[PDB]
Amino acid sequence: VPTLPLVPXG
Amino acid sequence: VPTLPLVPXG
Amino acid sequence: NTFFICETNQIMNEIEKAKGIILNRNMNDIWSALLIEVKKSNLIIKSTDRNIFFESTISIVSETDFKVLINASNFYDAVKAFNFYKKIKIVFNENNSKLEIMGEEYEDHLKEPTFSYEEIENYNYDMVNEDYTFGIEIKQKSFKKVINRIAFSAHLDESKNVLNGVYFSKDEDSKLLLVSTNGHRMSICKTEVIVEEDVNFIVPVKIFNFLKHLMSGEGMVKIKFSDKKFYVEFDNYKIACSLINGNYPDYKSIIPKEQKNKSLVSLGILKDRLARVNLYVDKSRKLVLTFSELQLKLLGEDLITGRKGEFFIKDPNYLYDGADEVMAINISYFVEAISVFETSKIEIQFNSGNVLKLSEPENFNFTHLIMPMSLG
Amino acid sequence: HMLHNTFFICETNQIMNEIEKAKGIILNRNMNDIWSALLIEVKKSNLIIKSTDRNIFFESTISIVSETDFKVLINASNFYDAVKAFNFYKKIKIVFNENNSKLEIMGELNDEKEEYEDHLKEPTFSYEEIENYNYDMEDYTFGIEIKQKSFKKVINRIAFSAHLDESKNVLNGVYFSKDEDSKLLLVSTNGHRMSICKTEVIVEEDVNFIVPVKIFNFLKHLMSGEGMVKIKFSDKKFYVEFDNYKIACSLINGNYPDYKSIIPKEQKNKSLVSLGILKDRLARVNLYVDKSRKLVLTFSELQLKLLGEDLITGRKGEFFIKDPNYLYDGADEVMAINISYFVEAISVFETSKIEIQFNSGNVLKLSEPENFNFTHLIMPMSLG
Repeated sequence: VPTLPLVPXG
Repeated sequence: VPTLPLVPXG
Repeated sequence: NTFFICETNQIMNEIEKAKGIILNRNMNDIWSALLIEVKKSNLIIKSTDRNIFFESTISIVSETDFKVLINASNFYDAVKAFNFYKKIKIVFNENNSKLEIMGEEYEDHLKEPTFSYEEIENYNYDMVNEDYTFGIEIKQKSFKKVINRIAFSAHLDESKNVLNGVYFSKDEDSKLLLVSTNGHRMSICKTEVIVEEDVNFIVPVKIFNFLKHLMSGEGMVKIKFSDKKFYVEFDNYKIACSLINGNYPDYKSIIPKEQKNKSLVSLGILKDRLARVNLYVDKSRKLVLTFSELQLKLLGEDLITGRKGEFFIKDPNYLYDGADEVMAINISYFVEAISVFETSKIEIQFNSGNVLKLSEPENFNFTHLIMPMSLG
Repeated sequence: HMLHNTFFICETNQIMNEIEKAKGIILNRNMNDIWSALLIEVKKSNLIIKSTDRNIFFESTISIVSETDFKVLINASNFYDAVKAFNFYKKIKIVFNENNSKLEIMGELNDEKEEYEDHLKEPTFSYEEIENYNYDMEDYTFGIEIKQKSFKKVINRIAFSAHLDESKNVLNGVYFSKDEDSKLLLVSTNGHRMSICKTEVIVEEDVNFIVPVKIFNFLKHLMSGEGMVKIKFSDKKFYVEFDNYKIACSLINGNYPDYKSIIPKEQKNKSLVSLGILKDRLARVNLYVDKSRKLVLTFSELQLKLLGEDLITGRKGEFFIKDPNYLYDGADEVMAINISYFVEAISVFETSKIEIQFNSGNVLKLSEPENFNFTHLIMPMSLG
């Protein structure tokens, strides 16, 4: 379950 | 919480 | 070549009914399953909780006979999933131990795992029984009403065998009569059915809770009793369970003979006010009633906090012939009982400090008794 | 305070509705808990009802008849029950008995009372407890006024995407910003799915505020959809005012993530799907998806395939959506997606069809045809 390409975070 | 007059039982 | 075609909505409804007695939650447990059998152009659906045995039949199209033991909840979900097809094709693959469902390439398709055929003998039950000594017939509409008046009064604890049962008896006029109680409240409901044979049977209430969902209300119901078993058949259903071996209490002895205080109360207003005063009754369920010539008072009070709700019912919604009386009663029992009454008014009668009798004016088949709670 | 002149008369149905609304933000623990109570104030011919969860502060006003001014702190659940208990009266008279810390409630009939009338007694808090509760309704940096109907639609498209854990501070907030054209913009995400709503409102000031989502869930129950709503921001607080309501809460003091960086520019694979049929099929295939919510989607030119599969058991359901309900321009693509996210997102769409676009192995983008204000993104799950 990958996260959105959010910086930072994922 | 009295029971009904049942015999036997109450 | 191991398949059948059926009407989707029909098998959905019959599976929903059959699994009503299936409460297991592991998919790997055979007691969570129901058993279907294709026999020529009929589908027979069997379910059991190991006490109640249920069987239904519907018409299908098939060519070969087979049986499948399958988790009931998953099978229901499958047929629900395909409710947009008027008809479905159900294919059994023993080579994969799977039931496959399709509309009757790249088409909607379901795959449902099944139990091994070796488990079927553990589940299967045959309803063929000549051990039944006598049977009676009652109209579905009548039986549904009787069940509605009787089931809620049975004791809720199934380990208390006798009080959890519905008692089948006959009054002095030889009419079949049903009785249920939990020790504090009791329903006595006479039928219209005249029965010549002896009647003394205790049937666990659960089958009646089950039955009221199954009965369409049109047609006849056949009931049969044996020394050990109870059996009902109606429409496309057959149901059986074991009787309770015991002695039901002497209910006749507690029926009140003549009651000094009699009240006549408008039912709709009583139900409405009970729902309001219920918001002021604590976990003990203790509702305090005061009967006077001009009014009925309903009191919900919490003595610790002082929170209190008082409601009055007066003429022309209340008539009373008796002495001034204050009594306590379990509000849940009271509401439950009056919710099955269908007359405009309800009669509430009692001798001071004794059992309350609830009945319908000009109706003598049904009596409900509720023991008051201690006032102090 | 005397019984004979410490009271108010109100419309039963009206105060019932306002209590139901006010207690929406009150976690009802125990009748002795002041944070389970609401504060009602009689001020001339108005009743002021206040509630708080100690972050959101709510205030509503309704017209009443009274003679003196007073305040009462009372358990919200009991007060609501009292007014429901008396819903068969058009109007009720509520008397404050300060000598006994009780509200005495009777029907406000049109003429004489008899000896025996229906009556409720509701215990109240002491006057000393009011000081512990009360809140009085800051320099505003920016404010807008918008149609209630529009704000409700935006809330409906934004609130569900925020992270649900109030302790994950930043992602639990709704982010207010401005686009390149200085248009007010709302963003919400839980890290896996995200809503972006661009408005038409032009804001000259700087906009950089994070508002906890709870107030928006609350608001969507309060707003009628008719009339205007004023929204205001300060350095530390968010404020909303409309009809007979005033509501405020604290902002989250943090840095919202760079959402702009994850917006796909151009997506190679584009599909157009009939919404009602998509909803129906997702509800059916849902019966074959496990607790992981993993739904496997296959996009091809002729069909969209929805697959719910349990690898352990072999239980599986496959559904297809085809012409005239599905159009696709792209490569053969198989991907896994959280069915709850998918269903939740499409449930806010109002068009006949929905656009679903993606680059292979990248974020799925959901939008309405001809709507360039709303974007919803869902990160795929690892296929395996």
